[PDB]
Amino acid sequence: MAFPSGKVEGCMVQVTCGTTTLNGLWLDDVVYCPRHVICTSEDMLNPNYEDLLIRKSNHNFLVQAGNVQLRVIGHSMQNCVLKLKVDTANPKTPKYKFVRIQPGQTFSVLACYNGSPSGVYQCAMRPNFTIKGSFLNGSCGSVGFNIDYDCVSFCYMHHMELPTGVHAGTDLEGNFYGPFVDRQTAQAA
Ligand SMILES: *C(=N)[C@H](C[C@@H]1CCNC1=O)NC(=O)[C@@H]1[C@@H]2[C@H](CN1C(=O)[C@@H](NC(=O)C(F)(F)F)C(C)(C)C)C2(C)C
Repeated sequence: MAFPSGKVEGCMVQVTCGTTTLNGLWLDDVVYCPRHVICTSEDMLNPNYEDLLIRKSNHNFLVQAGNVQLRVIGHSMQNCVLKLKVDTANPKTPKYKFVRIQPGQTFSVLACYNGSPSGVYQCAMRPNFTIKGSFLNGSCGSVGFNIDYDCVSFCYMHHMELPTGVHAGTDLEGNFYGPFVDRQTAQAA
């Protein structure tokens, strides 16, 4: 069974940088999203993330909660996630924590597109650190979570699809599960 998704739906936003749009997670006054949002299509082949981060300013990021634009007032990189500091705290922020899960453990995924929740399903982390998800274009930044009474444990942010059709991603501190890298290059499970 998947967990009810209401607590997470209220945290989902759309993040756009240039022509690249994906999803972000808005907790308190920070938006978390995959750092490859800052890449053009070309950049994704061999990204120098340090240098791409330099050339972006706060106003190059468009963050929208539904129809409301949120002002980005700071940005930083933590491993493979970007943290955007916004001028508005999310009033729907649940009690939450960030946890890193192990193979064999299950969690719920809230698949989102353009910041809009689309569906909920249960996944299990496989021994090679991949998951058999259902993700299309624009699904990056969708999150995985468990619920402990009233507390949402976020454990997964979505980044990529592998050639065999399984999926890989990070925890919410930006560290990949498994030996994967956020580069459009020869990678296999
Ligand atoms: C995020 N919105 C998408 C989610 C993908 C699209 C198809 N299904 C998914 O889960 N992520 C990406 O587009 C990432 C992103 C560049 C390319 N990429 C990939 O997932 C590609 N895969 C790989 O390069 C591979 F095989 F190495 F894993 C793609 C061929 C587009 C499926 C970056 C930065 C990795």
